[PDB]
Amino acid sequence: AMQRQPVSSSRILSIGYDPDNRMLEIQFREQGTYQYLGVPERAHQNFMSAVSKGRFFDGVIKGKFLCRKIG
Repeated sequence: AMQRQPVSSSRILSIGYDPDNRMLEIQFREQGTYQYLGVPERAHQNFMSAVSKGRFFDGVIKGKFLCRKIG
C-alpha cells in the first residue's frame, strides 16, 4: 500500500503517492486528509521538489483533480 512522507509546510503535514492507482494523498494541518485521483507521477515528483508545498498545491493540484476526504 502507499505511505505518506512527512514534509515541512505551513499547510501540509505529509504527502503520499500510489503509482498503481495514480492516487495522491495529502494530509493538511487543519483540514484533514484528502485523496486526489488520477494524478500523474510527474506531478507528484514536482510536488515533492517544490520550494513551497502550499504554492504548488494551490497552483497545480487544488481543483484540478477529483478529490475525496478520508476519515
